Amino acid sequence: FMVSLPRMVYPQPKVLTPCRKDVLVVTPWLAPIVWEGTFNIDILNEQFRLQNTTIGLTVFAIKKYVAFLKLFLETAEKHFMVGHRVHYYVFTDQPAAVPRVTLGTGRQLSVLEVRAMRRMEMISCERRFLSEVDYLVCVDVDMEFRDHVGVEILTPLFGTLHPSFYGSSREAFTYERRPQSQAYIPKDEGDFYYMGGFFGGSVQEVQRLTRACHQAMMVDQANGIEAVWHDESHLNKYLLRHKPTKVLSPEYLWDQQLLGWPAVLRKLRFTAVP
Ligand SMILES: O=c1ccn([C@@H]2O[C@H](COP(=O)(O)OP(=O)(O)O)[C@@H](O)[C@H]2O)c(=O)[nH]1
Ligand SMILES: OC[C@H]1O[C@@H](O)[C@H](O)[C@@H](O)[C@H]1O
Ligand SMILES: [Mn+2]
Repeated sequence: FMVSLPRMVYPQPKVLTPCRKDVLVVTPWLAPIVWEGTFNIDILNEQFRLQNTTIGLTVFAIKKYVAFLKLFLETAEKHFMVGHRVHYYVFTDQPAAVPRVTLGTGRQLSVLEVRAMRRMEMISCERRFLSEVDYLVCVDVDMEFRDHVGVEILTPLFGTLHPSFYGSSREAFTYERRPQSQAYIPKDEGDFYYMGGFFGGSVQEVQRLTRACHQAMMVDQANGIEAVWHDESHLNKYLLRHKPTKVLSPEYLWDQQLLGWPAVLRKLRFTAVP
C-alpha cells in the first residue's frame, strides 16, 4: 500500500516540450533510460521515502582491490542514496584491510569474508538480502561517486549502458559470438551493450539474474569455453532475453581519462579511478 504524496510545488511537465531532444529517453519496451533532465528527484525521493526503501550495495574487494574501498565508500556517503536507508555489503578476502569509514545516519556496513566470475554465485547471500533490503545494486569497487546516484535508478531490474558502446551499432558490440557458449548473441540481435560493473534491481530480480548467469557460466565451464567478457557476457545475454525495466545512461558508469566529458553527459556520476 502506497500512501498519498503530500502537496508539492514544482515546474509543470509540458507535453509539447521534451526534457532531452538529443538522446533516447525510453527503450522500445517502454523502460525509461535515465539521463539528467528526465527526472524530478524531489518527486522520486518522496515516493521512495514513503515506502521506507532500503538499498543494498554490493562490492567485491579481493587481493589488491581492497585499496579502492576508502574512496569508494567515502564518495558513496557523499552521493549514493543520501537520505535513504543503505546497507553496504563488502565481500573481501582481507576483512582487516576494510577502512574504517564514518557513515551517515540510517546507513550500515557489513564485511562478508570470501575466498580469493564468482561474484554472480556469491551474490546469488539470497536469504540475507531478502530479509534486509528492498533493492540490490551491484558495482565494481575501482570507482568513485562524483555526483548524485539516487532512487531514480530503482526499478525491478536495471542495467547500465557501457560507456565505450552507447554510440555503437550492435554488430560492434563485444557480445560473446561463439554459438558454443550460453552467452552467445548473433550479430543481428541485441538492444544495448550493458556494463557488468553496475546492475541491480529488486532483490528477487537480482537473485534471478545472478542465479541464471551463474548456471550459464557453469554450463560453459563444463563445456570448456569461457565467455569473451566473463560475467559481463552472461549479463548481456540475460538482459537481452529479460528486458530491464530501466536502463541507466553512461552518466552512471564513465571513464573520464579514456573518454573525456562529452556534451551529451550533463553529469559524470560514477567514474573509474585512474
Ligand atoms: O583481483 C581482483 C579482481 C577483480 N575484483 C573485483 O571485480 C571487479 C571487476 O574487475 P575489474 O574492475 O578489474 O574489471 P575491469 O573494470 O578493470 O575490466 C573489480 O571492480 C573488483 O570489484 C577484485 O576485487 N579483485
Ligand atoms: O568490450 C568490453 C570491455 O570493454 C572495456 O572497456 C572494459 O574495460 C572491459 O571490462 C569490458 O567491459
Ligand atoms: Mn572495474
